[PDB]
Parts: sequence; structure tokens; C-alpha cells
Amino acid sequence: SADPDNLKYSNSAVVSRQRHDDTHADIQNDEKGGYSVNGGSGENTYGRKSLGQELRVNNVTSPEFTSVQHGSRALATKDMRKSQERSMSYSDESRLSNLLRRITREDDRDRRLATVKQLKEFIQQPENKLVLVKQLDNILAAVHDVLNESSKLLQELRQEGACCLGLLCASLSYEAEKIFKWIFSKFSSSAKDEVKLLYLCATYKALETVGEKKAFSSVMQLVMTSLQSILENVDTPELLCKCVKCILLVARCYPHIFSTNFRDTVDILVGWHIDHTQKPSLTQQVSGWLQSLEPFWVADLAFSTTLLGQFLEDMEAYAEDLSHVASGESVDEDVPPPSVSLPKLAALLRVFSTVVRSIGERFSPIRGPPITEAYVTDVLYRVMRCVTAANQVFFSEAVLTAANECVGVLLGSLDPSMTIHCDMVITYGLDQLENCQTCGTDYIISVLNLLTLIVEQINTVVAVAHAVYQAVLSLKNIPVLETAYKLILGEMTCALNNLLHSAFKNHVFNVDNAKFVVIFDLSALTTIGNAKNSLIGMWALSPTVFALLSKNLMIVHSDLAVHFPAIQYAVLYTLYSHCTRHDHNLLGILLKKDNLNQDTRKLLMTWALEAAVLMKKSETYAPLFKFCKGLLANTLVEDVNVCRVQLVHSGTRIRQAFGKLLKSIPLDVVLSNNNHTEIQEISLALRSHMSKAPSNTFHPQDFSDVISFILYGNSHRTGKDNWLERLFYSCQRLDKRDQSTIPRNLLKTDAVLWQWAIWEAAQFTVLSKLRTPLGRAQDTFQTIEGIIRSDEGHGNNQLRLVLLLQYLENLEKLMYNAYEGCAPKVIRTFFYTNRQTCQDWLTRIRLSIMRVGLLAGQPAVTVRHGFDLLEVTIMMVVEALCELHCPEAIQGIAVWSSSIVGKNLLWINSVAQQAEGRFEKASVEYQEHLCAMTGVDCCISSVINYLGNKACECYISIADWAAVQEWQNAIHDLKKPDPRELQKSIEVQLLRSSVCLATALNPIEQDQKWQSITENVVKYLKQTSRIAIGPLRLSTLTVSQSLPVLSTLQLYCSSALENTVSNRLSTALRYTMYQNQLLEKIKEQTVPIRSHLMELGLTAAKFARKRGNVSLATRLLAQCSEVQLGKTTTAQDLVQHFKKLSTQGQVDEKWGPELDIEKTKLLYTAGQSTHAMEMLSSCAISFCKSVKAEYAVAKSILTLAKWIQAEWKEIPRIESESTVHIGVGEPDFILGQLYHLSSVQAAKSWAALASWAYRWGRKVVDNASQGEGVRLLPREKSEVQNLLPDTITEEEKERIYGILGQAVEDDMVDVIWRQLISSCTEGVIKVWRKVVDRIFSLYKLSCSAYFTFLKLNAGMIVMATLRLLRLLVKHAGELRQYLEHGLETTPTAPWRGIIPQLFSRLNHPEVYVRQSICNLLCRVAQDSPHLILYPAIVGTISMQDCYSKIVDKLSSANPTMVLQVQMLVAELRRVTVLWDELWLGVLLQQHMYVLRRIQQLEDEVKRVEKHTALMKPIVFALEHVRSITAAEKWFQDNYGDAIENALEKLKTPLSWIPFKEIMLSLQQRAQKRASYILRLEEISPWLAAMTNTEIALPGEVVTIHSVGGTITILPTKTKPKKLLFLGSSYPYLFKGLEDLHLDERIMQFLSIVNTMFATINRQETPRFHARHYSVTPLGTRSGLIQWVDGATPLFGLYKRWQQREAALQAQKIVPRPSELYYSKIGPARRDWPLHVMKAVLEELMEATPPNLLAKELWSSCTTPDEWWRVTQSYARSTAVMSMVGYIIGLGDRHLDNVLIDMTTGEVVHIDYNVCFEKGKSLRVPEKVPFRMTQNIETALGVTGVEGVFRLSCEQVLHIMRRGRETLLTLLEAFVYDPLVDWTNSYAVSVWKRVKAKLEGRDVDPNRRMSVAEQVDYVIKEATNLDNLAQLYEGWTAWV
Repeated sequence: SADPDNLKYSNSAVVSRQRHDDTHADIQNDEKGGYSVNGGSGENTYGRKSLGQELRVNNVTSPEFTSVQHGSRALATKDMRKSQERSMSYSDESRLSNLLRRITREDDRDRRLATVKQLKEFIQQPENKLVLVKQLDNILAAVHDVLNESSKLLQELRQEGACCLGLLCASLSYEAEKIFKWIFSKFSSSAKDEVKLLYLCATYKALETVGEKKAFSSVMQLVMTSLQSILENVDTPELLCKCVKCILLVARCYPHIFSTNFRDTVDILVGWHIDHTQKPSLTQQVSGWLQSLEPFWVADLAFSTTLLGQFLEDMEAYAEDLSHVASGESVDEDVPPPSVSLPKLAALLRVFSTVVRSIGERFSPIRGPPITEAYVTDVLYRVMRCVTAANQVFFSEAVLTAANECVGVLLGSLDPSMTIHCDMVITYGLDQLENCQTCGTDYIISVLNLLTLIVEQINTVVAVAHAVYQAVLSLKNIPVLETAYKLILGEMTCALNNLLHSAFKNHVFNVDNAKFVVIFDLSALTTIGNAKNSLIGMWALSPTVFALLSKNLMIVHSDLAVHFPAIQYAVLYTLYSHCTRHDHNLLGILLKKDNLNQDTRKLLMTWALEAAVLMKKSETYAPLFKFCKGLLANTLVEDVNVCRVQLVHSGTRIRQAFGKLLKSIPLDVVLSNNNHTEIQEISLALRSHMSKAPSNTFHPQDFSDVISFILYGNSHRTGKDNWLERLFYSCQRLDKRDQSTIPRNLLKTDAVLWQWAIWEAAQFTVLSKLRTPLGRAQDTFQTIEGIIRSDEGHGNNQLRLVLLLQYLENLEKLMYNAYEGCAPKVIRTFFYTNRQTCQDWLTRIRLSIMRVGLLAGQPAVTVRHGFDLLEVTIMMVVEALCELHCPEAIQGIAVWSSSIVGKNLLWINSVAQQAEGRFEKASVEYQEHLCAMTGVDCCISSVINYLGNKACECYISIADWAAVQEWQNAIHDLKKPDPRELQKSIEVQLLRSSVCLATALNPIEQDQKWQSITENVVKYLKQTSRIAIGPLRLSTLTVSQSLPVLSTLQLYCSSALENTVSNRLSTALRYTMYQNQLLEKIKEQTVPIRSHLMELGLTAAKFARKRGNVSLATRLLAQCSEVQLGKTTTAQDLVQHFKKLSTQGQVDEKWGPELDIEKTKLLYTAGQSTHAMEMLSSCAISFCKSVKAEYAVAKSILTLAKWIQAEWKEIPRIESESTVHIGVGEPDFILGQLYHLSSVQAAKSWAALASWAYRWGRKVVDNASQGEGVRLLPREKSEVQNLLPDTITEEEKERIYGILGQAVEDDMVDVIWRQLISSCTEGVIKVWRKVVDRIFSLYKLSCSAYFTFLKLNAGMIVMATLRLLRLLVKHAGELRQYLEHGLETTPTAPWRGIIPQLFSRLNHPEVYVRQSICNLLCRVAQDSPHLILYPAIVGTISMQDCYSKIVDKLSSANPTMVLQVQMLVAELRRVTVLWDELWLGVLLQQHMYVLRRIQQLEDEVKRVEKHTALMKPIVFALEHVRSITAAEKWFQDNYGDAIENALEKLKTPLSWIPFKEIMLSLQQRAQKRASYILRLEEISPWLAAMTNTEIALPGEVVTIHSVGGTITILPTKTKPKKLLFLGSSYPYLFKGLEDLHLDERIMQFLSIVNTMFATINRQETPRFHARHYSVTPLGTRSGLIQWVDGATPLFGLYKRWQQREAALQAQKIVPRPSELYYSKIGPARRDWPLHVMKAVLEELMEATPPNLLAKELWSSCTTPDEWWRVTQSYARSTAVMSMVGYIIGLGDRHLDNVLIDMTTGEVVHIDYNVCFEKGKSLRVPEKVPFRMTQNIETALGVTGVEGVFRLSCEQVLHIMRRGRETLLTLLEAFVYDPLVDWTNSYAVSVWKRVKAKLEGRDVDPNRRMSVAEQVDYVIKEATNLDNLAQLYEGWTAWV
């Protein structure tokens, strides 16, 4: 007690007081006695001792009042009292009675100090003041908090510490208005008096702070419109009293706390606007603009009903000055525009938002002159002329856009404004292009549009908006720019496409959706960011969408190797995108071009030692030195001093393989030992690997654990194959190589002395070591080993087997069947397999075994129904391919294999493949497990130790990826958390199943193969049907798929295997799709017959076995839903077996849909008329006669055919009368009735009727013109009308009428013979009977016209168009009522493109036939004018009443766009020729004309106007050439008109001496330079002025944007001028003094030929395509053509060879192409050598190598597969261009007129000046070749010419041409008989020759040669040495 208090009187002794006071009455005064005398270290500690114990009653609070000795000594004693009052809470003494007044008195002393005491006296005073209600202290404490604190010298935090005190205590006593009154009274008193002094600033503003404090709590009093009067009284003392420019911080914020209490009741705005507009006086101060901009928002909060006009007009140049570096108010100025934007009074918005938009549209024109853009696309602009001319435009746009955000914010249920949503599109043309070059305003506009469209995205009030987004999302997606915009574009698109599905018909836009998906096709590869590709592959994974998917397949095919998580996204995309469209390209050509460009530079940078690691990974199993390190190894180079921005991934693998070979080409290889050891090391890596296939050994090449190392073993083999290929490419530095590399390199010190071909010839085991993983990796070496050895039994079996593995090129396999001349029948049947008729080609393989063995067919092979569609001991093993053909789907071998056991019982050896795979399958889920357990299954009992690791060689994974699916499928039946152990074993199987599609991109391959992609989709189906019970997709879907060949195995045979098991378990909708997998396998066709009956037995009902009695099994069986497509396939199946039993079933199935809604009735009849077309039936006429005569005979087929066509009365207006029947012609008459019955209901059913109707109409009206014909009905009228006199004369009158009426001014002749015999009114009957007798005669053509019209309405159309054009102009008298009423009323409409021949028919000799042609031309010009342009503009410069009526309608729309092209045509006609220097060409024909006058000049002067007047004819031209030149536009009078006046001073008025000076002074300019022509600033400078134009179609079927680059003189020939166009790039050239009108008809004929191959151009991998040539005539003797695509001439590789030979000879040009033939023909007139030319030609063919082109396409292809595609496309394109050239006129084919595309392998041809057999009219050493078959084109195929792949593709061209021969003969009939072509006794001979060449009557007009015979005759003559030796020296027959 007393002891601690005495010890307290040292720092450690006072801390014990805290514990001693808790356990007294003497410790109360100890705090007053000790804490008031000590220092600072022991002062605040004593105040916390008795703070909560005792006592604060009488002795702990009273002594503190007497502590006035010092301020700091009392600061620690005044707070402890209130601390105890808060801690005790009895409450005995806490805010008590008058005893507390002491503290109030202490408040009087707080103002004397710095108010430090109030920090602890006023924070605890009101907290204990309840209740205890006290309110009288507020008026006692506020006397010094605002009056004394007015100038207390900061006095800054005290003002904010005193305002919070007036809340708790001031909450009560709501009658505090007296305080406001007494404050405002003194405020007004101090404001009134007296003048501007220091007294009116300290105590004048501080009182205003009272209004900021006392108004804090007073919010409930009272209120009755008193605050309005308060504001009225407060506003005045600050308006007219200052006038002083003092501080208004507390003055401007005074109404802030007062005017916020009312919202819309009433205000004094008439005295407030001036209070708010006058204050913003720029510019003071930085801290003063806040409380001046806040009252704007305060007023706008209360301005919602009464506000208009000038209050918004004060925002032009008043408050916008605060938009600068001052950041203290930059955010305080961006609040008012939002506060005025949405609220309120939309009438005020029409001013505010319009001013904002005018300011926005007035800043972009300021940036105009800096960029010289358009001016200015202004719609919502006002009169505000502000010139910033600084960087303030960016800020003015950004602030305005950020302020306009609140307009597009929810909800905003009103749109009376200018649709700010459309403001982002109405200006989208200017600020979104450059803008490049701005560059952030586009980003800001995109952010604004995104923020506007996030709240509402799509609903279908505006409806076009939901369709205008995509329309503007595509134009802004790929104008490649900075990456700051794509991050938002790909996000907006990903947010839009998600809501598209989650609507519903928005996919069919169609112009919006078909363009919104094209930008994803480009944004999915570039650039490499790893963030946008995930926002595109996922954004496109949900949509399909409707039309285009091949682009997605071309993207994913090159996107599965990024070595990033995007691989999984692309896999998930391609696994569920779609099937049968892979297997249906664009991006593969980009990889091809990137690989073909890196080999040309030949850079030597890497590597000396780093290249040795690229060989260890391929040859050995060592890892990468680590990680993939591909990008690192690529970036280590260059290092300079090229590939695009993809760099993943094959582009790096191929580059590394090529670099490791550019390093290996030098002699001393650093990667390995010397050359003689490196060659051995490479040879041993294949000699110990090729023998592994016919054996079973182990090596580190195939056994590599663990995955992924077994699936990476195929990559090693592919890399080694590509390494060898590129080595053979680079080892050609001895020929040397062509312009690909330099030659290849200098390299002429060892590569010429040493020969590495002896090693390649002795190491050709690559045919076996590279045929397993890759197909085309063996043909490159097989076609080089088999061509130099001119064994053969083993080297040939590895050739036909490789071509069979390709699943294509079956036409090239027939070459070896005709190649047996070089020292058998096995190849003739080995090529009959693909040929996808695995059912067939089995007999011929077994037939090739006799008599070398047994019969080999165990029970049968059913050969009788299969033809209606040396002891080497090595070929017998190849016959094992039978097990790969017949078994894999038709197993059979269960007995047939035993037939081998006997066959192997007598000889050795005859081995086969594994048998467990065939014993496990199929249809059994119990024995399958026991059969799979015996193999290498190591199955899982219900990663990365899966099925096998030794050996599992290359290409065997297909057999391993199908045995796994059989395990998890049997587990699904054994079982049904449980399948959780299966998804971890299947999802990992997809990682190893997609390695065959990943190796399909090394180095570059096409969609091949398709036998391994099915195991990927069917595995995704299993992994999808495992997590659930299969309630939806996948199924999978394998519907057409009009591929169409696509061999069923393993496409369909491996798809119906798992699909049948998926349906065999029923413990959704897996029964309707299952029939689609069989119906698409029954129609095979062509021609698996044995594999076409199992699906028929599984579809409807099962059948045990049939040896040919299928007709008795499935015939006349009616069914119901679903679709009956399974019926029309059984009849077509019986067609291949029977002939009369199939038509009966067809006609029976015709009577089925008689009462039905299915359109299949349009396919049966149209599919049956071909069966009953030919030829032995001949019973239709008898059946018709019987029907007309009580039919009782004979067969059921005729009865059914007559009962199916009799339904025409129960269902193209009227059917047959029939007057066109046997009475006049058409004896059959039944096929026409069937074609007419097949009209129901609507596309390919009308063309079949028209082709018959028009044919039989043209085959009757021509026959009736020679004879006559009349029916009984039209002849009885004349007999009953001509009474009385006599009918004997009528007997001949009828014959005369029948003869004359069918002979079709012409109608009037019908009366000439009328009055010649009778001679009697009755004049109208002679004009009515003569037209009724010709009505039915001309009725077969009206039905044809109606059928063609109905076919054009429903969408070949060219055939119908040509037939209608040939029928309209032939005889317009009939049918005029059908042609005039159908051609002018929506014919097709129109029938663009390729047939514009109406222009040639406008100048017809008959009236009323052009009135419809002009209307149709006006229609085709008004609708889609871009299809045909320059239609009559050329014609109007050089019938004349039609070009104007066309051009006026063409110019009605966009007259500027047609005026531009008119001026362009005028300039193109003015630049030609020019004829300024061409006048010498007129003088160049004066060899003996002008000289004769000389003979008179020396005659008149010797004998002493006839001589001077003889040259008067030349004066008319000498003056004409000077008169046409009268205005290098300004320099033409100085460069052209230089001495033109001084040259005719004597020649024109009178030896013609001044004639050669002008011809010699201009000829020197041609020899000075090559292209002696200036730029577009030439004589025609308008081309350089039109820097922009609309769509003009520069001779195409869009990019004519500004101007071409420059023109060239082309000194090669005369007179081409190659120029560009550089459209939105396209080289063209002019041709003058040459009629370019027939060359357009030639290209039209070529296009008509190419549109007929499209029906068969479906895989068809070597697509039939004749290269077109875009030409356009620019008047008579003027035209414009295209120059060239990417293609090098065939003469270049010969001139380069000559140069290389000259350089090689110089190391021990001319050539010349014309001087070399004379260098050897010397030592031998017309002449007749003759007989020496055939011998001298062999002396030149044995000098040039025959592989000048074969080694060019081989060197221009990096991959061994691209080379195969190029060589297969070249042999197809050459055959196409040669069979068209053999027909019409193509001759004089030099090495300059025939080019070749080095990229795709196609062959293009230059314009044909000589055509239509004009090559036989010379007047030159005569040549008769039907094509080009030189030495360097015959050896370009795989083996030869015949019967090689190039022959079998020529026989199909003649078949497709003779089948549509008329369609060509009708074209020539319109090509010839012209008005402007100027080819008439010559235009008929060419047409007759073309008809004879198409009818095979070329040489013998009495025998019809077959297609194969004609092809052989044309090939034997084109390659004969006799015809190839009598050609011109310039043709280069030896080369």
C-alpha cells in the first residue's frame, strides 16, 4: 500500500504501479504529485495507472483543476479524467452536473494554447453525454473554433478536427436556426462595410466555414422553403463585393452543402447561372478550379426540369482551357460531361451531344494536312473554327470519347439523338485507315464500341445493328497493324460467336457470316503471339458454321506442331469440326514457297560444330544435346550480316536438314570422319535397316522406350529420307544444276573429278528402307535405277507396290504393263486394284498362279459374274498382297489360308502376315479377348507402358492403333467411377494416334493418307462415348462425302466396325445413322461386288449365301419409313448382273412414290432411261401399238412401263397431242413420254427432256423441208372449206402446202402457190391452214424452249444457253410467243458468264429479235455489273442503235465510274502505237515502188507531170502522218516534231532523197537503250493522276485501285508493252497492229472446255485444267492481254545449259538456237537432203541431255512427295494442253511459246497467232506435229509416253468431248460467221475440219476410229523421227 507509493517517488519501479493499483486511497494524489514534477520520460506513464480502478469522484478530478502551473503538466492530467469517466461507467461522475463545468472552464484555456488539449478533451466529451442530454456546450465551444481559429497560423488541421465535433453533440437540439441567423447577420454586416482591406478576408471567410460545419448535422430542420431565402441572402455579398479577386475556396463551396438539400421543388436559377458562369475566369488558381467545377455538378443534380439554352452554350472556349498539364483538376473536369450527358431533358441533348460531336469532327480535319486525307466526312458538325495544329487532337478525342461513354450505359430506354451507335460507323472510313499514323484513335473507338456492345450484344428498336457488327468486324480485323487492336478484336469476336449459338437463323446472313469467318482464317496463324491463336481456335471451335470448312482443315493441317498448348486446341478442333471434308490446301502452298526460297540464297553461317547434333538425333537415339531447342538453333543463325513469322515447325526441321547438308557438301566433313568413311557410315545405316523388313531383328532405330520415343521413330526415318533427297539435290553441282542455286556453288574442283553416282547406284536399298513409312520416297530412286539399267524382277516389284500404297496413280501403273519390251502379265492385274474393286482383281491374281501352282480358289471365285464390271520364287511372295486386298474386309481366308498350307506343302517359301488380328474380328465379344491376349496386348484389367516397345517398327502403328480400340470396347460390354481407368488410357492414345497426321507434314504432303485419319475420328468417338452412354454427337457422322472414290478400306470398312458395336449394345438415335453408313457402302460402284451384298443383308434382312441367285432373294419388296434409298440401290446392283430383271424392279419401284411426297421419283425414271436406252429391247413401239389396239402382249416390263406413264392425266403445260408422233416422226415415242413424266416436280430432270426435245425437233424440221407431211385434222378443214368445185386439185394443193410450209417475206410465198392453181375472196384460209399445218411441225421446239426456261429458273446451263441462242436466231417466227415471253421475263437470270455471244448477234438481219437482246443486256448491266465490263465502250469508239441503249443504262448507275474507264480506254488507245516513227514502215515497202520513179528521172532528162506525179500517192500519207500529230505530253513537239518540217521541204512538193534521214535518225534511239520509255508521266499522264477509282474490273471476273508501276518496251518482239496495275500485282501488256478478236474466242472455247471437266474433277488428284489467258480487245488492231503468272520458259533451261557447257569447255554464247543447225547440215535449196535430216537430227539429240526438264522439277521440289505431285500434275496438264492443241490449230510451238509453272507443275501457253490449221499454209519448211513431243518432254514422265500415265488421261478427254460434241460445234457456229473477228469460204473449212477431228474422221472419212485408236495415231505421228526431222530450225526439235 504505502511502500510501493513511497518507492514510486526509477523507470523500472514505476511499471509495477500498474500491477499494484489492480489489487487503496493513497495512490490518487500520487499521480498529481509525481507526474507534475517529473520530465517527459515519466509523464504519460502515470496517466494509465488509475485509469479504470478508482475513483474519479472527489479526489481524482478536483486537484486536476488546479494544474494551471504549466500547459504540458496539465495536458497529461486533463485527459486522464475523461479516460476514467469512460472506463468506470457507473455512471457516478461522467458528463455530470455543474461539477463538470470545470472542464467547460478548461475549454476557455484551450484557446490560449495551440488547441493541443482539445485532441483529448472533445473526443471523449459527447460520448458520455447521454442522457445526460446536454446541448448548451455547442454555443460555448463554437466561439473559438471559428473566430479564434481564423488567423491562428495553421490552424489547418484544427479546422478539420473541430468540424467532426459538431456532429455527435449537435445531432440533438434541432432548433439551431438561431445560430445560422446570428452568423449570417454578422456575415452580412462585415460584408457591407467597408472597402477592400485585410479585415475583410480573415474574419469574412472563416464565418463561411460555419456554414460548412453547422450544416453538417442540421439536415432535418425543417424545412419550409427557407434554404432558398438563405441562398438568396448568401449569394449577394460575394457577387458585387468582389470585385477583389481574393480566395473563394470557402465561398464557392458554401452553396454546395446547402443547395444539395433540394432536388426539383424550386430554385433561383435566374440568379444562379451568372453565379456559376462568371466564376470560371481563367486562369487562377490550381487549387481553385476544384470548388468552381464541383458547383457545376451540384447544379446539374438539381437541373432536371427547368433548364434550356445558353446554359449549355458556355462550353465552347470557356471550360476547355482546363484540359492541359494541370493534373489536379483533369479528373474534376471529366465529371460534368457525364452528369450532363444522360440526365436530363433530351431536348438539351440535341444541343450538348451535337456540340460534342462537332468538336470531335472538327479536330480530325486539323490532322488532315499533316497526312493529306479526305475532307472530312462531316455530318454532325457545327460552325466552330478552331485550329489546334498540335498534339491536343489526341486529348480532345480521348476526353470526348470517354465522356460519350455514359450514353451507351444501361438502361437508356430512349433514342431521340443522332444514334451515337451509328456514329462509330458513319466515320469508320476516315479515322480507321491512317489512322496508322495516328495511331490510337482506332483503339479508343474500338474500346468505346466494345463498352457500348457489352451491355447489349444481339437481339435480332434497331435490327440491322445486330448484323452490322460482323460487317465492320471483318474490315477492321485484317488490315495488319499493331497488336494493341487484335487483343480486343479477338475478344469481341469470341464474345459474339458464343452468344450467336446460345440465334437462330443469323448464320444465313449471308454476306455478314460468310465474311465474319474469313478473318479467323488469317488471324489463326499470324502473328506468333501464343495468345491470339487460342482466341481463334476456341472462337471457331463452337461454330462450324454453315458453308466453308476446307480453310479450317488447311489451317489445322499446318497447326499441329507449334510445340505449344495450341496443338491440343487444334486437335480438339479437328476432332469435332467435321468428317469427310479432309478428304474434301491453301496454307500448304505457303510452306512450299517458304521452303523453295531458303535454298536459293545459299548462306554459309552455321554450323562448324552445332550441325553435328542434328545428325545424332536422326541416325542415333541420343537426345537433343535437352529440350526441343529448335527455335534456339534457328535464332543462333542470322546473325546477319527468308522464312516468314511462323517458324513452327516443319519450316525449321526442313531448314535444319538443308543446313546439315549444305555443311556436308564440302569435302572434309566435320560432323563425321573423311568422305570415304562418311559414305560408309551412311550406307551401313540403310544396309542393316532395309533387310529388316523381310526379317525380324532389333536395333536402336525402332526399339526406343518410352513414349514418346516409339512414335518418334518414324520421324527419324522421314528425316533420313529427306536428308538423302536433299543430298541428291545438292550433289548435282557437276551438270550443273539450274537457276535454283548459282549453279549449285563454285564446287568445280572435286565434284567434277570425283563421281558419287557409283555409290548411289550401289546403295539403292532405299526402295525398301523408305517404302514402309513414306510412299513417294521410293519412286524417286526407282525411276532413276530402272531407267539407267537399260535385278529387273525385284526392282519392279518394289515399284508397283509403292504405287499401290499411294491409293492413287493407278493410271501410271499401266505403264509397266506396256513396258515389257525391255526384256509381265502380273502388272496388268496388279494395277487393277485401286481401281477400288477389291472384290474383283482376285481372280486375275489367282489366275496368275496357274500353272505355277494350284487353283488357289478354295470353293469358288465367282468369275462368271465378275466380268460385267517362270519359276522365279519371288513373285509368289508378292501375291501375299491378296491378303491385303480380299481379307481385310471380306476375310474369307478362314479357308483360303488353308489353301496356302497345301501350296506351301510342295514348295518354299509361301509366308503370310499375322493371323490373330483376323481371328479376333469380328461380331464376337467373348473370343475377342482370348484372341487378343495371345499377342502383344498386355491389356488393362478393369501409360506410358502401353501395348509394346519392341520392336513396333514404322507404319505398323496402324495395326497397333486398332487393337487398343478393341479392348476398351469389350470392357464397355463387360462392365455395362468405373470407366475412369479407361479415359486415362484412351486420351493418351489420341496423343499417339495423331502422329501419323503430324508426320504427314514432313517435309510437305497433302491430305494423304486417309486410312489413318479414320482411326483418329473413331478413337475420338470412343473417348466421347465412354464418359457417357452416348446421348448425342459424336456418332460419328460419315454422310456424303462426294469424294467419291475414297476406297472403303480403311474409310468405311474401319468406320462401320466400331459403329456396329456401338449399336449392338442397348443396355441415342444410333439406328438411323447406321443405315447411312451402309447405303453409302452398297453403291460400290465401282466395282466391289462381293463386298456389296453384306450391307444389303445387314440393312433389311439376313441371307445365308448366294452364288448368283440374288435376284430371287431381293426383288419386289415394299417397305416404309425411313427413306427408301435402299431400294433403288438393289436394282442398280442387279444391273451389274442381270439386264431384264433389273428394269422390271426399277419400273416396279417407280409405281411406289406415285402416292408420296418424296422427290425420289425424279431419280428412278432418270436413272432407268439409261438402262432402257440401248439396244436390244425394241419393244416400246410394239407395246404402244398394243396399248392403242387392246394390249394383251407380251411381257410384264412393257405392261409396267405403260402403266407408269398413264398417270400423266392424274398429275410443260400440255402433254403430247400427239401430232408429233409416228404420224410425222419419232417412232419410239416412249422415251419422250418418260422424260415428260419425270418432270415432277422441280433440277436435272428438265435438261434430260430438253436434250431429247430439241434433238428430235431439229431432226424433223430439217427432214420435213425436203419432203412433206400433213395430218388428218389440218387437211379436212381445207377439204370442207373449198366447196364446191373439186377436191382433185386439193389433192395436190395439200402436197404443195406441206412442202412450202415446212421450208422455213417467207410467209407471203404461201399465197403465191395458193392462187396459182385455184385462182379464186377466201384469202385468209390460205394463211391460216398454212400455219396450222406448221404449228405441230414446229411444236417439238416449243416444248424444248419451255423445258430450258424451267431448267434455267431452277438453276449444263451453257448447253441450254447455246441451244436457245441457236434456236432464237435460226427462225424467230416460231416459237415467237414462247421466246419473247420467256427471254425477257427472268430467263435465268442472267446467264453470265462465259457466253456473251449476244453481242455478236445484235447485228442480226431480222427485226424484233434485238429488242429482247438489248433488254437482257440492260438487265445484266443493271444487276451485277462487275461480271462483264467494257461491253460496248470499245464498240462505241469504233447495231449502232444498240450500243447506245446499252451504255446509257450502264452509265445510269455511277456515271463517274464509267467515265473513268472510258477515259482509260481512250488513253490506252492513244498510247498505241505510237505511229510517229511507224511511218518508216510505210516507206519500208519501197523495194521497187519508189525506185521506178528514179527509172523515169534518168529518162526525161535524156530524151530532151508523169514522174513527179507518180509519187503523189505517198504524199497523201506523208501529209496524213503530219496532220495527226497536232496538239512527253509537252515534249512530243520537241522529240517527235523535231525535224518533221525540214524533212518534207522538197520531197512533198516534188529521187526521194529526204526519205531515209527520218528513218535513220529514229532507228538509233532503239539501239541506245532497251526500255526507252519514261514512266506514267509520258504522253498520257492521266494514268499517274487517277490515284484512286472505284471497281473497274481490269480484264477479269476488282483490283484496279490506283496505277501500275511502269511500262517496258519489250525489245524481244513487236510491239508489247508490259505494265502493272497494282490493284487492291497484275501484269498486263498491249498489242497493236494485231486483230485481237479471234484470240478471245479461243480463250472462250478453252473456258467452255474447262467447265466440262468440272463434272469429273473430283479426285481426280491431277485435276484437268487448261490454263486460260485473260484478253480484251481495245478496238481494231488493238488489244490488252495478261503477261504471265509465275512460270519460267522452256528455252531458259536450254540457254543456261549452253552457258554451263561453254563455261565447262572454257575450263580446259552463242548458242545459237538458229546458227547451230547450220553448223552440221553443211557437210551433207528447199531442200531434199533428205534423208540426211533424219541422220543429222540424231547427232544433236545425242548431245543434249534428255533430263534438262526432269532434273528441273526434281530440283524445284524439296520434299519427295511434292515432287510426285508436281510430276503427276505436269503429265496431266501437258496431255490436256496437247489434246486441245491437236484438235483446233496449235502449231509452230517453239520453246518460247510454251512455258511451265515451277510451283504447281502446270503448263501455260502464250497467245496463238497461228491457229485453225494455219500452220499448213506456209510458205515455210512445212511441219505437221499434232503436239510437242521433243526429247526433253518424252523422258519427263515416270517411264515414257505410252502406255504411260499421260496416255490413259488422253483417252478420257476424247470420251468427254465426243459425249458433248454438239456443245462445241454449236460454239464454233457462233465463233465463225463473225462481224469483227475478220477470219466466208475459209470459216467453213475450219469448222468442217474441227467437226471431222471431233468425229474421229480425220484421215479416213469412211471409218469411225475409236478414242484409243485416234490417240495412238496422234501419238505415233507426234513422236516419229521422220516428221520431227523436217521441221523448222527455230522449233528446236532436237531440244
